[PDB]
Amino acid sequence: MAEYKDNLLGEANSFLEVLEQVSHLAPLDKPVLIIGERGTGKELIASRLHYLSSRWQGPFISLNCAALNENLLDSELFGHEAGAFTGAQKRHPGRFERADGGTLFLDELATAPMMVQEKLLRVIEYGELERVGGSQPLQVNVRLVCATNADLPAMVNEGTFRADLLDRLAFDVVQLPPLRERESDIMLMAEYFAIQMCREIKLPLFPGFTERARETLLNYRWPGNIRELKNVVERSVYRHGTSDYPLDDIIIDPFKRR
Amino acid sequence: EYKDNLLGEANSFLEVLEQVSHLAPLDKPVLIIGERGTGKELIASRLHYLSSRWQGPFISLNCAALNENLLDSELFGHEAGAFTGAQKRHPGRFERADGGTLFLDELATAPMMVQEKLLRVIEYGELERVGGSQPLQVNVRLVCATNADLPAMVNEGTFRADLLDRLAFDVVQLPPLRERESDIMLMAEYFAIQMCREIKLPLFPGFTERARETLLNYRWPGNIRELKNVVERSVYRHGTSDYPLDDIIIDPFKRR
Amino acid sequence: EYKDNLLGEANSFLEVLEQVSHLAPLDKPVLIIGERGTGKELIASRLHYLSSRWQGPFISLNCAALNENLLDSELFGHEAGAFTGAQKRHPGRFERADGGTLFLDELATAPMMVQEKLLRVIEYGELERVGGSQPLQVNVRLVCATNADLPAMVNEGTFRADLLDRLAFDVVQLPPLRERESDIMLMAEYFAIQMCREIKLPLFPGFTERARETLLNYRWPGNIRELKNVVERSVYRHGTSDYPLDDIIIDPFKRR
Amino acid sequence: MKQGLQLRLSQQLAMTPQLQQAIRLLQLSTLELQQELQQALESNPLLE
Ligand SMILES: Nc1ncnc2c1ncn2[C@@H]1O[C@H](COP(=O)(O)OP(=O)(O)O)[C@@H](O)[C@H]1O
Ligand SMILES: Nc1ncnc2c1ncn2[C@@H]1O[C@H](COP(=O)(O)OP(=O)(O)O)[C@@H](O)[C@H]1O
Repeated sequence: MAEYKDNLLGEANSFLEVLEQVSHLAPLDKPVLIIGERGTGKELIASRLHYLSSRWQGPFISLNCAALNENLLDSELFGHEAGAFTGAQKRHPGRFERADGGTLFLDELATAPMMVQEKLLRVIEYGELERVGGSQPLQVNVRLVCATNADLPAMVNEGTFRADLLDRLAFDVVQLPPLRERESDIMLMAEYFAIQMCREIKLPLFPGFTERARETLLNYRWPGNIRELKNVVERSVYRHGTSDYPLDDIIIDPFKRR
Repeated sequence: EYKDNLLGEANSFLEVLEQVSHLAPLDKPVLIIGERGTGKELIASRLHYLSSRWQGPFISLNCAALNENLLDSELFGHEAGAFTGAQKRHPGRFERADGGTLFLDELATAPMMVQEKLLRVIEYGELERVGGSQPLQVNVRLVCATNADLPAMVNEGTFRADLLDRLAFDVVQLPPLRERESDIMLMAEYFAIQMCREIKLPLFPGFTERARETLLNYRWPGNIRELKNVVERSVYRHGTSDYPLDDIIIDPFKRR
Repeated sequence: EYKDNLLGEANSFLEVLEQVSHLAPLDKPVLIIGERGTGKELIASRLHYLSSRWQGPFISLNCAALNENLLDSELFGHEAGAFTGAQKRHPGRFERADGGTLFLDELATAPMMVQEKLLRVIEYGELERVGGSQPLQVNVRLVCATNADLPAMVNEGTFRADLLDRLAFDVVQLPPLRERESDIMLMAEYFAIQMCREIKLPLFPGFTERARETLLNYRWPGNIRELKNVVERSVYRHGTSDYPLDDIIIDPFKRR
Repeated sequence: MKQGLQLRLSQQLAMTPQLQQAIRLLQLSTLELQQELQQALESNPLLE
């Protein structure tokens, strides 16, 4: 029941809500999903579901479902008790076996390949996985949480991603709102970042913010968000490179040439 | 016996369950036809469960998920045959299934070479082997099961004609829940109860007029597989025990 | 004589039978121009079995269950462990048929590259075998067994010119099912008697007039496949010998 | 098929210089062996 807390940083009255919705499902062991756009602050949330569960005792391995080897998929996922180096006592590890009693994080689910998608399937609800070799398969108790920024329904129409896997996985999908829509925690997010930032670049103390600064930073549709705010602020700050006069200028894109 | 975890009262699922009993005795393979998510799996157990097939080790394997070489190999690959490589070769699911009821899912979506072999196995109790010529002859009772139109596939040659045309004696329907309209309510209730005993609530407070309206107007592509995800989803949206539910959710990709 | 199944009373059936006898003794490639469900390898079996040597194996099984490159693997197989997916030497398909004769199901289905491999090999009879080595030759009579107008495919260049003429040494076009007239009834009878023999029925009770009219109407897509399933399935649903058969199960997948 | 440089799996193998000598050890006759073994015994002072 212990709470990690970390950096909730939400003053949205909709991030509050976001925290509230996930909290109810934290105890739950059902498959879940997390959906975010290019700038959504979702990695913390996957941890905030498992951080808040009874099985908070469990290990929280989270694989990157996009980078696995096509060829080693069978081995990587399951693993083979015989290990290596002959009569060696060292046993093979495994993917799904190394997450019993703890939440498993799957990322880039939409991007995950057809071989991976078919391979998932059949292990999601059955609970039995058999390592290459042998005649015995052992049930694992593993909690599926999936984070994706891509739109699943469109993928289903295309046929690129199997429809059944998506349907079976996550009864409830958490909704994350874009930053242009928070619109409120920027005064707060922006300072927090900048405050960190001052010690990473080794300044003492923030100068302060011009009103204009805040006219620009409110006023913009912020394409691929949050992370975006950090970048707009972190650069702009190191840019300025001092602590006499307050911060006066922020650049949205360091592309434009001048 | 092993059928209450199914239910129904619309005469449709009634005539389905009536059918099961008569054909339960017969060991020889049957054909099971029904929509995606509508009793193929729940039904499957009942055939095995009927006293005629109750004793054996029942194995169900889906074919829509499996690969070209993998699918053929899994049913019967290198059980007795010895060849370079292929270490720790096994009999596979079909061999293990023998002496018990078997159900290989999604017969229509299978490799054409594999389909021909399957039909041969069904006929005259003979199973081919890469190693010894001696063919195994065990009366495993496995019935082919498909959801879509098998006959349509044969016209274009997608499905081997012989495999279907032989076992097109014993077809059984699983109607959608679209059609049912009576089983909805009673199932609603059952699942509901289960998700609140799951979250530790006092009591299931029932439905509203509005709830039912939307329940019964909704087209319900998915059936119990579907409905149930939705039933529980709606359960969890409320989490108190005072007034009956009036907000429900068929599409969690919606915003508000 | 292999019980002489599917006798055709109609002259067209008989003429083709006479033509087949002349063909079997000599080593000439033979092509069959019959529609699926009609002339289904029945005669293929006749033409390997009426030949000078019945000793040679009749592997057949060249249904296009393989879309492209697999067909090559199905055919000339692979070399002595060379390349990906190979663990041992695979003789394949003509080397297996050797001494005997070969049959092709929807020769029209295979890709031009496979065609081109058929033509070079047959004259010489030497086969490359994909992996490659020293040219190897064996003598096999070819039978081929397609379903649409073939000249279409060279008129729209999809069938190789030299290969097509060389391969259809001699056509044996075959009868449609609808073209058979009074042979329906005989078919019906044969199949009905065979069926009651299979299901251990005492005797056959006969037919009625209503079922007779139903058969007289029907369009009948399959020469063998469409009508045979109908009659045995009629006989299975009946399962009795006291009352004559009156009900027809026309389509096994019809609702309710 | 296709040509590529992928990876396979499932096997077992291990060896070392000293173990090797231990393995070749049983391939030769006792009389011819005892010779090899006498030679060890000059080199090693605590083995009799
Ligand atoms: N509520 C928050 N509190 C603190 N930092 C946040 C918050 N939301 C976003 N961030 C910052 O933005 C980044 C979000 O990246 P991430 O969630 O991994 O993107 P994605 O979910 O698209 O992969 C984090 O590195 C984090 O520092
Ligand atoms: N009456 C019931 N009681 C308990 N569980 C049920 C009932 N009806 C359906 N289910 C569950 O719903 C699931 C529906 O699966 P389904 O989509 O029919 O699989 P398939 O598509 O392979 O037939 C089944 O796995 C079954 O356990």
